[PDB]
Amino acid sequence: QLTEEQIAEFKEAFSLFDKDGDGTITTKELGTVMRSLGQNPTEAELQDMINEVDADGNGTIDFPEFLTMMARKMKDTDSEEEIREAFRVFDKDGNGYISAAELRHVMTNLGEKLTDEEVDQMIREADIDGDGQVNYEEFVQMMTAK
Amino acid sequence: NNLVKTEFTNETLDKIQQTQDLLKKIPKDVLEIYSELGGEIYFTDIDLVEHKELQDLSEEEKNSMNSRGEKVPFASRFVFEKKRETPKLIINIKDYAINSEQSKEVYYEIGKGISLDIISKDKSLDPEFLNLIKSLSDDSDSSDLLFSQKFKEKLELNNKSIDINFIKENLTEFQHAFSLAFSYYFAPDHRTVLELYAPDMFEYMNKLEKGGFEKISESLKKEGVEKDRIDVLKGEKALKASGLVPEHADAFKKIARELNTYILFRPVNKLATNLIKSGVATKGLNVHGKSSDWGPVAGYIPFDQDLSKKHGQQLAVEKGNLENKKSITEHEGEIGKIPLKLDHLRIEELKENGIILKGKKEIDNGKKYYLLESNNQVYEFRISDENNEVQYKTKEGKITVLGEKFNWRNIEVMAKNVEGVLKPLTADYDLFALAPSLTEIKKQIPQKEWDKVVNTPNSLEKQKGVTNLLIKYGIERKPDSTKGTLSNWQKQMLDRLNEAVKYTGYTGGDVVNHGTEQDNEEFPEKDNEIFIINPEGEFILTKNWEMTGRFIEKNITGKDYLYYFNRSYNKIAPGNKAYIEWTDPITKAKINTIPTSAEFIKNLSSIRRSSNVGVYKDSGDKDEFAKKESVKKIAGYLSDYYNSANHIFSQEKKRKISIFRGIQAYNEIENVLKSKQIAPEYKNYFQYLKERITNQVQLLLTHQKSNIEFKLLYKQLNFTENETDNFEVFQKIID
Ligand SMILES: [Ca+2]
Ligand SMILES: [Ca+2]
Ligand SMILES: [Mg+2]
Repeated sequence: QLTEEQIAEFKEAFSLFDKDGDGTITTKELGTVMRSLGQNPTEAELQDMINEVDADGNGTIDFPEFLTMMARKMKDTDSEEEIREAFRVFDKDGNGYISAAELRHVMTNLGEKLTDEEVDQMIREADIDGDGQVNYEEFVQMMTAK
Repeated sequence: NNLVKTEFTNETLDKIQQTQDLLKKIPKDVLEIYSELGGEIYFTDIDLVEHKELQDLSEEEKNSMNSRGEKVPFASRFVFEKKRETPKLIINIKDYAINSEQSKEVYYEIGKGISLDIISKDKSLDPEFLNLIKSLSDDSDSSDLLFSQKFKEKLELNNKSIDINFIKENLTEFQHAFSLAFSYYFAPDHRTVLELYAPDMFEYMNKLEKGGFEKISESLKKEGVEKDRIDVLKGEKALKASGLVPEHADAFKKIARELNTYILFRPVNKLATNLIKSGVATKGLNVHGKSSDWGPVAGYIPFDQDLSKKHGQQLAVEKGNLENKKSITEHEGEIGKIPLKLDHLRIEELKENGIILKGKKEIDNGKKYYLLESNNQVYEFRISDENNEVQYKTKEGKITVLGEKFNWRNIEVMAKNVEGVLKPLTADYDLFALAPSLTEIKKQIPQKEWDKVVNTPNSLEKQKGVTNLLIKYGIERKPDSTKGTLSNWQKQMLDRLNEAVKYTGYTGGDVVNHGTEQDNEEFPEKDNEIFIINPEGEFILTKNWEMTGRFIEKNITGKDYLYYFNRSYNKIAPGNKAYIEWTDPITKAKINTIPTSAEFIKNLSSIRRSSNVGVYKDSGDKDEFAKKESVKKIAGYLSDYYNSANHIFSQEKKRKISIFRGIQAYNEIENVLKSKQIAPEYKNYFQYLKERITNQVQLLLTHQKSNIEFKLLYKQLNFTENETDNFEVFQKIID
């Protein structure tokens, strides 16, 4: 049972992406909603979803057919927190930023041996904006995005 | 801390290639002592006089005793040690000249000496017998009464053997010695003039170079930390406000070591510290009754709430009782009530502590009742003789707030099943937190998994694979039917915590019942004084909510121990609707981060349910839709910002394309911000939602080519109809 704070969001989820004006959205755009809300769900996984909870022909979704469909994926990926704490863990110094120094400095303690060459390879690939350090946002992506 | 500061690199090497010469001469450690005493050495240009940025009025010539010999013509000086607090040695050089006559450089040493010396050993620890005895090369030990180098105008007093009878008096005098000695043992030229004449001071400065200089350089290094430090109270001085029971804390001591993890406890009211040692079990989850600190029942969860702290609070007590009743109703056979039986010792304790007074006695239906007295004004108390049950009633001239009036009854208290026997209840050990070393969590993962993870090709998958492991086997907390909400290891620790205070002499069950207050997301509390027990066994009690924070950041967070904080900390805990505060790194780095798609959409959603006016209304005004359409556009640039493909580009590019993507978003915000009447609340937001973009791009910029300022770079752009060349432009703009 998604809280209300948890609902007002999914509201301005449809709301924003609706150039038709009912409170009903299509496939192409149901994706767009979640994606922006924060998920990369396979163009394959959207099919049976919209294919089961709405064989109503149309190929759309009233807020209900959504408010529900969502209070489904809102369970195991409840990692939003675990993940934000993994983050604070590596951020060994408090600068809100993870640096290869600390990446290595902890990858090691957990018994992992990393090459000064490889840590600078993770960080890099994990940094989206170039500063040369992963931030929570960059981190959150790195983690969840499969 | 860099010891030497060369002010003017004015001359060529010659100046430099002289200062260097000067230093390498002086003993590497002498410096490490100087830098340790927070000193700094100044080599400036021709500022001879009072011109040094640090040569003005602080602590100057008050009593003239300056060089080796005594002159004092300041103006004619090229070396000076700023006496008072930090040692600040300042020097300078003119043309090429220290070489030929070293009778000049010899002052950069005494001129130095005054530095360490007085806190070097002469009077470093105190006059240490080592230097106190060495200062006796006056004319006793050696047939060498030849010290006409340092003892002329101050020690022609060969007629007064020097020791604790005198040496104090003119310490400074005995400094000039440590100086001209140091100057001599080190002067570039005369090294033996010391070794020749004074036969000990040589073997002294000499021992100093042996390691004597590494000595103080280490009694100071260590002092370095413990001096300026986190004011706590390690040792039995805290274990006293710790409330814990010494045999227990001391018991816990074995665990923090074996497993190496910080153990933090909240305050266990003093009043039940002994009630514990005494075998009284502890309140767990099942009970929610209130404790109490006055009268006989003290430290127990009096079935009667008007007999606990909240004495008077009608509704608190009215609901207080309401809670024990259910405590039993729902968890029967395990929770209930049993008569209060103050044992032997306990009675003598509630006396020196002043909780109760034992006086007049009396005879009722054949039994001896001492009569326990307490200054309460509605309840009188008496304790049997046969057994020590306790009793109270309403004084013939008072009543019970809830509107009750009763005659002599036994004081019932709460108690739980333990080896099948309802034992009275009292304060338990509520852990504030558990910090196992990061390396211990490792020993929590099953080799086959952590194995099957690192043997991965994907470096970035490797990290994940790891983090999840670290998350799973170490950060994750599940809710339990018994122990509140906690981690599996947290649990195991919980058991070892108890079986620890059981193989000692506890016969009341467990003393640590639930998980760490860090999961008390519902009704989180804020205690000033927190008891910790490092992986070393030292006891510690913070004093502030901050100190605790500060501590944990220095010895836990900052160090290599895994820790996490009450998800409710900077937020607003529902249950008690309380707001705590705990420094969160992520947040401290928000002012500089373009928000995400969802963080935005989220924020909007917030205000929408706060005012009842959204960024855009469900109407026909084509100026509304203009807006809606427009936020959907912001929720793109921002979403475009954080793109994963961003890897297929080189670092520098990333910064750039991102900086643009940013400006992108920013702009369109500026846009709406200039639209129709968008509620003044979103007005602010969108504005702060700029501050960030701004700040963020500044970063991404001063990260590579930082001459341009966000303000500027923006002006130079053309966000009219054509975007194409706009970027092509922007590029050069940063080149
Ligand atoms: Ca960091
Ligand atoms: Ca970054
Ligand atoms: Mg408790």
